[PDB]
Amino acid sequence: GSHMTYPKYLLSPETIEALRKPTFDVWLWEPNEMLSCLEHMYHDLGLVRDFSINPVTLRRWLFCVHDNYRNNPFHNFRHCFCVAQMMYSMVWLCSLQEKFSQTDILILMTAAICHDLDHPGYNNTYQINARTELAVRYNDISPLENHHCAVAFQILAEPECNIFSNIPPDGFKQIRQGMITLILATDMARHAEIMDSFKEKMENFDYSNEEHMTLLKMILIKCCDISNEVRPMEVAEPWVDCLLEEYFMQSDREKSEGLPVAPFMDRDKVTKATAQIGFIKFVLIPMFETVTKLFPMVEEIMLQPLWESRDRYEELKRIDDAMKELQK
Ligand SMILES: Nc1nc2c(ncn2[C@@H]2O[C@@H]3COP(=O)(O)O[C@H]3[C@H]2O)c(=O)[nH]1
Ligand SMILES: [Mg+2]
Ligand SMILES: [Zn+2]
Repeated sequence: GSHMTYPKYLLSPETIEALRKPTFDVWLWEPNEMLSCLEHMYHDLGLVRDFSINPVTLRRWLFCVHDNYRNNPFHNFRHCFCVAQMMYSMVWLCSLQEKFSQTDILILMTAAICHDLDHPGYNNTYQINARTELAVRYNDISPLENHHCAVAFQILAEPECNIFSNIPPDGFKQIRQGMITLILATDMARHAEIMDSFKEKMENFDYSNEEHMTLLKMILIKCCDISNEVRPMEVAEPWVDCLLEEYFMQSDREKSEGLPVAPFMDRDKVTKATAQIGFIKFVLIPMFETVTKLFPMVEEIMLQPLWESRDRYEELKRIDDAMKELQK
């Protein structure tokens, strides 16, 4: 509702406001618009101010991150934007600036943005089983996540992209360690371990305990990474097809190459509805349930849409199953 028309990469006041909430429609925007959103987040969170980030370096860095995301069906730049935009939403929803230092917020946001850089479109189990150059490089230890992190810091070592160039060395070392911990924590193999450790701390949680706070930040980046189904159905739904497209590409390849296949990626065994019912019930709901014990406001904003998505997928499954009753 402005008196003239602006270029798309100039975010409207309504977009800037919408960006603060998990209802934001991530599909609406092209890459250069998404880049403008991410830029706005760094200014709006006070990170440009508190870390003396050169504003032009911020943009060059974002452009370079974008260029180093691959065009996978799921693990692409739009996914990175989702994860970061959910993290941003969490900052406001949970009032994280009351609990976390600016350095922690910087770690959270930058890790979120960087956490899937240069993803090859085939997961760690493929890397390991196929004995790829990556699996060999990283000795079968979270090869993809180690790689994402190493690319992150290769980008940040280019002077014209170094958004940390005005932070003193000790600050840099603190941010580097935090980002490594958080990006490595996104390896889903470690999900049960990290949830257990967190739940231990949750027996008597202490915001001034640095170990407690490291685990909270790992849980937060983990929430955001797998958060799609928290979004409105019409935003969330198209992601599932993207996920399955990547899964099926891998499992087709594994069958062909003579490698082991996960039943959860097998296009013979797997459907949209079956994929999501399990993940929502047994991974997402329980995770957000534990978060909701620190941040009660999470139940209404995030657990509700998950209960809704679960129920809807259970309905879809009934129809899918009937439809297969017709095809023998
Ligand atoms: N079934 C399902 N899995 C998801 C969804 N979102 C993300 N994931 C999984 O969670 C994993 C997070 O780590 P990965 O990036 O390796 O791969 C991701 C997917 O396998 C989802 O909506 N449904
Ligand atoms: Mg990942
Ligand atoms: Zn991811």
